[PDB]
This record gives sequence, C-alpha cells and structure tokens, in this order.
Amino acid sequence: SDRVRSITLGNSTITTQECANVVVGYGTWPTYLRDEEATAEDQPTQPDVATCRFYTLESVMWQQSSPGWWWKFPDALSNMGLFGQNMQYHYLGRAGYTLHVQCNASKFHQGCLLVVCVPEAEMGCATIANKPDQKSLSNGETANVFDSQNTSGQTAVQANVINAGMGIGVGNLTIFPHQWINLRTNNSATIVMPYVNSVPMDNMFRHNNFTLMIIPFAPLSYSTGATTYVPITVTVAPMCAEYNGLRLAG
Amino acid sequence: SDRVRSITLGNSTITTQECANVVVGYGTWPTYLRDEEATAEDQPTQPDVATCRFYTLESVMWQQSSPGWWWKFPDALSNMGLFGQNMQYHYLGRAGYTLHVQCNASKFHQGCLLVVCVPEAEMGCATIANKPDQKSLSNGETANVFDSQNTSGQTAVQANVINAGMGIGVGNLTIFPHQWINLRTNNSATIVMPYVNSVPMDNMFRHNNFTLMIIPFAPLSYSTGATTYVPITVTVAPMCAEYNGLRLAG
Amino acid sequence: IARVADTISSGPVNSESIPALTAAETGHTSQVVPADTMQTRHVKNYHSRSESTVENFLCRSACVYYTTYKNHGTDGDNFAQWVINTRQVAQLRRKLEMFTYARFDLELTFVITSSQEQSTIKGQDSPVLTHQIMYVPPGGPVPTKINSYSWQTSTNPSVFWTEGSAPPRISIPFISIGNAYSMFYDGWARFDKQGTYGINTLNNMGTLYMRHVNDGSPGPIVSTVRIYFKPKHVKTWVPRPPRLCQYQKAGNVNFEPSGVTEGRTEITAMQT
Amino acid sequence: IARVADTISSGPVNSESIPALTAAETGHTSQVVPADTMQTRHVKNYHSRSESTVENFLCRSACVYYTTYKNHGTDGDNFAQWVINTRQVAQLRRKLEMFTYARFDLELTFVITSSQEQSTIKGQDSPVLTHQIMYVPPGGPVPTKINSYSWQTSTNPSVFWTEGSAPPRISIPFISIGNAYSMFYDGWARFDKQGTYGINTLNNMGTLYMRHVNDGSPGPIVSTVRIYFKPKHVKTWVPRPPRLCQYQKAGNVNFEPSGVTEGRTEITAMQT
Amino acid sequence: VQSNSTNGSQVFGFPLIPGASSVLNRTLLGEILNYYTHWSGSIKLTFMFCGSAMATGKFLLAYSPPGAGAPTTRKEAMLGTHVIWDVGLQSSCVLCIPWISQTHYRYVVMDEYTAGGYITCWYQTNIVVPADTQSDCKILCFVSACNDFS
Amino acid sequence: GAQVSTQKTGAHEIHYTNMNYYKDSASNSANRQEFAQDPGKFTEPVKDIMIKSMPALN
Amino acid sequence: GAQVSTQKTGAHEIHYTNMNYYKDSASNSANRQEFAQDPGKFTEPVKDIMIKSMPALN
Ligand SMILES: CCCCCCCCCCCCCCCC(=O)O
Ligand SMILES: CCCCCCCCCCCCCCCC(=O)O
Repeated sequence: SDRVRSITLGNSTITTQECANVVVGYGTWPTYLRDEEATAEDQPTQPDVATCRFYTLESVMWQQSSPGWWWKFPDALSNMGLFGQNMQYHYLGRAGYTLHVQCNASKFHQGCLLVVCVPEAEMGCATIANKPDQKSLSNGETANVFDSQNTSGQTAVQANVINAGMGIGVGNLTIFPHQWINLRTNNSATIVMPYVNSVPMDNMFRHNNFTLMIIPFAPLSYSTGATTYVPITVTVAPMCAEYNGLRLAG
Repeated sequence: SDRVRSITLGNSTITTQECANVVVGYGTWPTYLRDEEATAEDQPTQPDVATCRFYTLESVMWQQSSPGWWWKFPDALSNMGLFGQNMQYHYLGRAGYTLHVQCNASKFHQGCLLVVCVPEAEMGCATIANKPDQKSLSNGETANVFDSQNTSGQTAVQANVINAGMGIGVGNLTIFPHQWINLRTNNSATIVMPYVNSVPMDNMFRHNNFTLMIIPFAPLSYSTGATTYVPITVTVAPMCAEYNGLRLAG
Repeated sequence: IARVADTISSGPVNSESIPALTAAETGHTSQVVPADTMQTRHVKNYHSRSESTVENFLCRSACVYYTTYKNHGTDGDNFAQWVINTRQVAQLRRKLEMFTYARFDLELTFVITSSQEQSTIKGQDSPVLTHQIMYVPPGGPVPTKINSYSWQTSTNPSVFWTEGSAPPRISIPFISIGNAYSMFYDGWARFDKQGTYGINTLNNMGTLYMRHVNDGSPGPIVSTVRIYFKPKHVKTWVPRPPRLCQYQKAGNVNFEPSGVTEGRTEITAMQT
Repeated sequence: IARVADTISSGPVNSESIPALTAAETGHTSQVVPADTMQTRHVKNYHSRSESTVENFLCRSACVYYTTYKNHGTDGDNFAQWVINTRQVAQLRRKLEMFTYARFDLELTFVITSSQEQSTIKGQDSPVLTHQIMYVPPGGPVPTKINSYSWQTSTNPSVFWTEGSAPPRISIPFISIGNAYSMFYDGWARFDKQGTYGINTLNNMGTLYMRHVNDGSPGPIVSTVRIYFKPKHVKTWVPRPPRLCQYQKAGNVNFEPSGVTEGRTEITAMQT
Repeated sequence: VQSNSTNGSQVFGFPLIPGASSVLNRTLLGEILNYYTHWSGSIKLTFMFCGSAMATGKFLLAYSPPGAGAPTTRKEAMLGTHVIWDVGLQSSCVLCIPWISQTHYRYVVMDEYTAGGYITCWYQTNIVVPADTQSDCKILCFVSACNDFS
Repeated sequence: GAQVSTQKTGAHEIHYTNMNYYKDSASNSANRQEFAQDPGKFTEPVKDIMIKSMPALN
Repeated sequence: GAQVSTQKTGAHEIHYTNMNYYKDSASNSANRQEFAQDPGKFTEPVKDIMIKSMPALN
C-alpha cells in the first residue's frame, strides 16, 4: 500500500516494504542550475548516472545505551567512486542528496530514532577557547559518535547529545527535514535534500552542506533471547550533480 | 590563410599558425552510438567536457640519428585525469581521438617525419618463439622507441623500423590516416581518428584501438651553431566518450 | 490579509474518518483543528498575524557595540576602532541566528555621549565637540594617529556630527559576496582545512574608526559611542532551533553544555 | 541600462578562425571573450557598472585643507587665509589627476571646530562663537586685520555661521577661463619661458579668509577649519596613468624615482 | 625565455589576485581595483613575442582554479584551462581567464575564502633558432578587463 | 508622485501617503505589511499527500 | 513641478520624486545614473577595422 516504495537511480535500486512517506526538502525537488542563477562560465560537467547512483556508508550497531551518530556529507562521500573523483578534480560543485536510513528489527523490539538532516551544522568545541579537529568533525563514511555526557579535550567536539553538538536543544531539531524510525511502525525513512546555500555552487572540500544525525530518543530495548545485534545502515545518492572548474586534483 | 587553424575542446584550445589541412579518419567524423547499433543496455555515462579536453604526452627529443617513436592510445591515456578515471571505473567504453603532433624548428633546419595512426597495430616479438612484454609494448605517456637495427630479447618487440614493428614495409604505412611534418612546410599535423572496431564498445585495458607512430624518413640535419635541441610533442583529446558497465575500479 | 483561520461549527460525528490518529514518523504535522475533536460553534475570528512577520520581528534598532576614546592620550592614540561583528551582542545575535540565511539592508544609528574625567584643572569651559566616524573597507588606508592623513576621507564614507544634534543615521544596502549573509558556516577558510573553522571565515566586513575633530583642551574628556543596527526589507530562509546555551565567543559557536528545561518535583506536578 | 555583457554558450570548435591570435603592436586590445577559448554555458549576468561611472568615483566630499586662527593675537593678526589649491591634498589630488581635463561644478562643505588654550584665567565662561568665511577673488580688497573694512563684504560672497548649527554648505558653478579645468600644463606662463613652468601657471582661483566675528574674551581660544570638496556633474576627458611616486609639492610634479612594483623571490614564486 | 636542454620547464607564474599581487596591483586594472573593495569578471592576458623573426617555438599558457596548489610540472598545468600558443607570424596570443568562483564577487584584497587560483606558463617545445641568432629573447605580457567586468 | 495606501486598523470596529525622497532603494523605510504565509513547506514536506481525515498508514 | 524617476534596485529579485528648489543649475544634486559606455575610443582607436575572429595581419 502506501507503506511500500521503490527508488531507482543510475544502476541502483532500493526497495522498501515498511516505510514512511518521503520527506522532501523544504518542498523543493533537486534540479540543475538555471542560466538565470549562475556564476561560473565554463560548461559544467554532468556525470549523470555515473554519480547519481546510491552508495552505502559504514553501518553501526545500535546499543541500548547508544547516544547517537553523525555524518557530514561532502566529506562522507569523498571516496565514493566517481562522485569522489569528480569532487577531487573540481573547484566547484553542486548536488542534492537522497538519504535512506534503514534499521530493521523484530516486532518484539522497541525503540525510536530521529533521522534528521541539518544544513550548516557548525560544531562547537568541548574546550571553549579552541576549535575542533578535522577528525573529530568527520571520518568519511565512519560515523562520529555523540556523547551521553559532557565531553572534553582541546580539539574535541562538544558532543553531548542534549545540545546536538551545537548548543541548541536536541528536541528542537525537528525544524530541519526529518523523519523517524519507530521500530513498531517502520524499517526505514527517506529524506530528499536539495542543495542549500548562499551561493549557486561551492567547494566540496571546504564546506559541508549538511550533517545527518541519527538520534535514539527512545533507546533500544528487548527481552532476553531476542536478537542482540541490531544494526543501522545508511545509503545515499547524489542528484543532478554538476561540476565546474576542472583542475589538478586535490 | 589555410595555413592557420584553431581547435577548442572542453577547457583547452590549440592554436597553430603553420599547419597541414586536417586529416579525418576514413571520412568519418566521431559521433556517439546510435540506438540501432548498441549492445549494453545500461544508460551510458557521457562526461562531455570533463574528458573531451586535450592532454599532453611526454615530449621526446629528435636526434639526427633517431629511429622513431610510438604510443598506444587507451594505454597512453590511462592516467590522464578523468579520462583515466572513467576507464578505470568501467567495463566498456568508447571514444574517438584528436591527435595533434607538433615539432617546430628554424627555417635553416631540415628533415621530415611521418605521423601515422594505425588501428590494430599488433606487435611481433623479436624472439620468434615468444610474446612481447607489456612494458615493451606501452609505457603510458612515455614513448617507446623503434630500433635502427634488428633487435633482440625474449620479450622484446621486434622494433626494427623498416618493418614498422609488424612485418610490413614502413613505406606502406601511408594507407592509414596520416600526415607529414616536413620542417620546411609546417610545424604541426592533425589527425582525427574515429573509433574503429569489430564491436560498438570495448574494454579499454585489454585492447588498444590504435597506435601512433612518428617516423623520421628524412633525419634531422642542421649546420653548426644552429639549435641542437629540437623536441617533438604530442597532444591528444578524446571525443564523444561513452562509458558503460560501472564497476569496482581496476 | 493575514487573518488567522476561523472556526467552523461542528456537530456530532460517528464515522470511519479518523482525524485523531496519524503517524508522526512521517515528518509532517497533524492538521487537526478543534472542529475535528469536539463540537464547536462558529467563530468569526478577526485576529491578524502581523507581528509575527519576519520584518516586524527584526526591524528594531539594537545596540550592537560600544567603545570609547579620549581627548588626550599618548602620541596621537586617541581614536577608537571596531571591527564590524554582529556576534558580540547577545540579544541581536540570538535573533539573527534563528535563520540560516538572510538578505537585508541595514540601517544604522549612532548614539554619542560624553563625560568629564576627574581633574585638578580649573578653567575647563570648552566649545561643543564634533565627532568623526569613518568607515574603512577591508584593504583601505588605516589611521594610526588622530592626525593621520588617513582621515582625509576622499572616498571612504564618513559622518561628522556635533553634540546636541539628533543622533547620526545612515543606510547601508545589502553587501554580501554571495546572495545572502550566512549566519552559520560549517567549513574552513582553506582547502587543507588549516585555517579557522566556522563563521568567522566569512567575516571581512571592514572596520569603523572614531575620533574627535576638535583639538585638545586642558579639561580631559572621555567619549562613548553606541552603534545600533536595524535590518530592513529582510528576507530569510531555513529557520533553525534557538540556542539554549549561553554564548561564549563572538568568533564561534563553542558552548557550555546546558539542560533542556528547568526541572520539577514530578511528571504530574503542577508547580513548575 | 549599464549591464555587464552576458555569456553565450559555446560548443566545440574546429575551424580556420583564430580569435586566439592577434597583433598587440597595432595599438588595440583583443576582443576575445571566454566563449572563444573554452566551452561555455549561458550565463545571464545581471551585474551593473554603476559605481564605475565617473560621477560616482568623484562625488565624495574630501578634506582638502585646513588651517587655524585664534581669538587673541597681535595687532589684529587673527585671521586665517588660504589660497585655493586642490593639489595640497594627496588623496584628492590623485583621483583628480587621473583625467587630463575635467569640467564640473563644485560643492563645498566646511567643518568648524574649536578648543581651549592653556591658560591661568578663571572666569572663562563665554558666549557661542560665530565665524565668518569670506572669499576674495583675485584682485579684490584684502583683509590685513580682523577689524579691517575689507570684511564689509558688499559684493564678495561670504558665509556667517554659529557653532552648534549644521556645518556650512555652498555650491560653486564651473568657473574656468577655458572650457575645462586642466590637471596638467606642459608649458610656461611667459612667451620667453622665464616664468614658472607647469600647472601652477594657471592657478589664479582666489583666496579664502576666515575669522571670528565675536569680540575677544579673556579665555584664549584656537579654532580649526576644514574645507571639503565634492565635485558634481563631472565630465572628464583623456585619462592618464595614476601616479606611482609620492607627491612632493603642491605647485609641481617633481618626484622621487620609484619602482614599478614590490619585488619577490622569483618569477615563478607564488608568495608576492 | 631561452633555448632549453630539457622539456617542460616553467617559464613563469603567479596567483590570481588582481588587487594584491605584485604582478597585477599596479597595472591599470590593479590601479582601478585598488579603489574598490569587491570585484568580478573575466580577464585577458596578452603575450607578445619580441624575439627575432627567425625564431620559433610553442608555449603553454594555463590557469588552474583553487583546490590544489600551483602545478609543479607541465603535466599538471595542462589539466586546467589552457591555450597552446604557437609563435609564428602573429606575434600575440591571448589567454582568457574565465570567471570561476563560488561567489558573484571576489575580494580585491587578498582573501582565503575568495582564493584566486594560479596562472602559469610552461614551455611546450623549445625555442629554436638558426646559427648566428640569439636564442635568448624576451616576451611582454599585457593585461586588461573583459567586457564582462564590474 | 507619492503612493497612497492604508493604515493598519483594528478589525471589526484609513489612508496615508508615502513619497520616496532618495535615489537608492536602500533608503526606503521598512516593508512592513501582512504579506502571505505558506507553512506547508515546513509542516507538510511530503511527496505523497496525506488526507487529514484518513489513516496515515496504508 | 517635480519629476519622477526610479530608484536603483537590485537586479533579478520603485519611483521617487525630485523637485528643484533653486534658480541655478549648479544647485542641483549630482547626476548619478547608469549613463552609457563607449570604450572603443580607447580600446580600438584604429582606422582599419579588425575582425575578432580573423588574423590581425594580412
Ligand atoms: C561612517 C559611515 C558609513 C558606515 C558604513 C558601515 C558598514 C559596515 C557593514 C554593515 C553590514 C554588516 C552585515 C553583517 C551580517 C552578517 O554577516 O550576518
Ligand atoms: C565664502 C563662500 C564662497 C566660497 C567661494 C570659493 C570658490 C573657490 C574656487 C573653487 C573652484 C576651484 C577649482 C580648481 C580645479 C582645478 O583647477 O583643477
């Protein structure tokens, strides 16, 4: 019924039988730049199916005690095949993203997570008079982990979950496009995120357009004898990718 | 007049003031595959300007005693930026090529070379009961060198110039699309080579569609006091590149 | 206009329609209104939503910054300077940070006041003071002294004002490099990510310089200038959660971990 | 309007046209645009060139000159005077010298400030000062004293102003002998070439005289007047290379030999 | 420039910073830009060969957008936007620098965010002259704004 | 060349004029008005339309 | 007897009035406007017209 969906992009298809309706940006479906809104003069590269296919990020295990996980996108996909190579070879680029987050469990398991995509998710440092390290902010496809308590270190991210890493209430993250995975309701959630910026195109290494956060508001809980290994896996595909400024690779 | 030409592809332009009329294949201008002539079912990747730009191969010096040089194309361009990456990531691919060969010299220098592009230029081995080594056949952008005399070695190419590496007279290579650089007439030659094969698309690592050979029929000669360093340089651009069969990179 | 939705009368219902139940997991709000849960009367609600508009929320002149300068000092060091930075002020910063991106014109007002310093000098009667405020864009000549040629101001805009007149006022059009000002920047200045990280990488909005244009007088005077900002014609995009932590720095978003609400005795307690 | 040229899409080219090559020797620039060298996309460039117009470049009020006078002195010697000369100020002169000839109206603004001098006098409380600025064209009567009849001003224009009011303002129409003001003059005042050489031979624009119009008071006061110039309706001709040497004199173009650029380690160095 | 014993040597280079770099800051384009804070548009560089008429050669003129440092070899330089300049009857060649920026405007001043990228030149071929000709010769470079500039 | 528009008034119980005195639109007073709202982009960002009276699932 | 003209606005998203109060044109405010440009007198001061696509010589 409306619980079943299938998405085909490039050479990859994801079929889901128990899912939420698809959340779409701020009501905007991703498109290519118009002549009216353009900067760079060179004819852009449009890899089409070469990069618009789905890629899978490293899976994580959901513990009953887990505080949550996050990824930054332009960085997360930097080694993802040709998407990766096209950003490694260009000064400017643009793409939207389809984010499909999966976590199946038996009917006897309970818990619930927020799946949210947040633009410009600039991070605060655990040490006040300092800035966070590059590896504390992103590890490519490896998720970073939120802390259950206040954390510390000179280049550490203040990862305490309750402030979402940025000094806001975690409970107010629902402003941003989001969807929930409630184990009694569905196995997956889908968010479509258009490119959002102050500029038509940008440098894909210096700036992370958005961060994906997975936050367990209701921790995983189960009876004994039930399966103890319950993974969360994330699969993403760029859309309408465009590149400008072909150059010596970085 | 008709001695001056300019070619623009992608983000690169070559302008030549003293050149021959452009030689074009077998009268065929390079194009993309038609629906009528197709095998692979997947939607192809068309990088367009990302790969259709010009690349420059390692230059060589022309000695008054030089026997000549050669390159194999799919191999020559295997590390050439994104052209290189797209072949590294695909099972099948297709492209035509624009080959521009340059060698300037003073009016007081004399000599003449044949610039020829030869399809299926399968090489014979110097040792009769053997096959040639991979490095004896191609060194990427580094040219291989022809021998002035009969050569030898178990995996050596029988590089003696007079047989063009394949057991034919060198003087009959003119069947293949070719152009000459006669130092008293021009500084460069241009050959347009469409894709030619028994199949619509092929594997770009297992097969070399054609070989470029540069052969000095009339050796370089000059008076004393004249410049002694006279290079030959080769610049090439793929056209209408198409790729199919996206896969784990080789 | 911008009238609040009114209320439609609603009688008893017995049907298969289920406006009461939904799936929050889907990422949208319920559209349920009172007519769907209880019997209602018609209400012609004439209330508007004008104060909720973005323009009204932001168009107030906030104090952003203030500094001081004196009419006496050492080697010409009698001027104040301030790097434009709207993040040094807690209340305005908070309001502005509600939107990720914004495009607006900015109206400025200055309030200039002064006072006497403790002195042993008799005969301090002095003429009315006049002040100069000059804006120097990035890369312009810089004052090093109050009597420097850098104050000639042949191109750089500036304002001269005499005490007792109405406070100075001026309009600044939208000036970004991009199509909006960013409130947040999840990135680095450099490609090797070795420069600073965060919003301060984009802050290159110039500096104000301020001084008296009178000469010195024996009676020492200290002056204070308050700079006020009033955004106009403001269009905003992509709202964000308001901050719960207190601000620590103007150059970043570092924060002290903070709870989400004041606590109470129990979950059923009325005394919050 | 004054919109920048837009960009036309451009595909692959293989032809005898050679937009890439030219002959600089001919004295004209190349007209090549990106569509001629690389493949391009269409760009609807909506940028304008308004700030580049001559009028906007020059119409700012620059400080040109300032001087002082006192309310006490010897034998009536309490007035300031200044010969009109726009070459005494480095920033304005530089901008004006970019054009060989110019025709414009000039708007003037004055900024008048004052301060106390060190004194042993008690009881210095004084009434608000009023100042007189008078312009004397070449050949007019000249003040020799603050109480001279030369200040009657029956014809010569003048402005009276009281401190605390907005600064004085006045418009001067274009006044040249010729049809434009010359910024440069490669010639001599005299036919035997025995007078001065250069631009100062044309400078016969009159003198300003300034004084207080109050009487003296026991408490000594020193006043400073800054004169600001804002050209309007400016038409210019024959642009010139901007100066690299620093100015030495207001009356000429003498200069200290100067290099053309800051140096660097090598011709391939990125660190300039 | 001169006759070289090796291929692919570097002729020159500098970063693209019109309002700061010693190469451009005092040129006419620089002098005007020094009165502005922000700028935008494409730029032309004209290279005029001033060697003898009996001298010939070829050069690579190339622009490399930011995200990588300046090219360290011709092989890398050629991967950017470029023109092969054939020195022949026409003495001048023009390299057009396209507008490439994440922004509509760049800063006039040096700035890390609005990074300029690099302009370099490499030999394509050797400068070849006959006997009794000087191989040592000079090239002049001229700069101006494109029609799309503000 | 002034425009004439209305004053905000209370509902369920008037014109004023406005002339611009400057050549730059940045000099104009704030654009305060009722405008319009479209909350759906934030409250209902969903591809498949939900019906208020219907079950969300199936 | 005021004239009505437009304000400068941003492109790709208004009138104001102007009355003269003086008898002398020198009293009018600056003539700021887009005007027009004609760079050819400085960039192409050449008797024999060059064609952009053609060789400069011959
Ligand atoms: C002396 C009179 C002229 C005053 C000119 C001051 C102009 C300073 C720049 C003001 C705009 C700053 C906008 C910052 C907004 C943001 O980045 O979030
Ligand atoms: C006291 C009130 C009246 C003031 C009258 C002052 C008129 C002085 C002349 C100003 C114009 C000078 C123009 C010089 C331009 C040039 O030669 O390059």
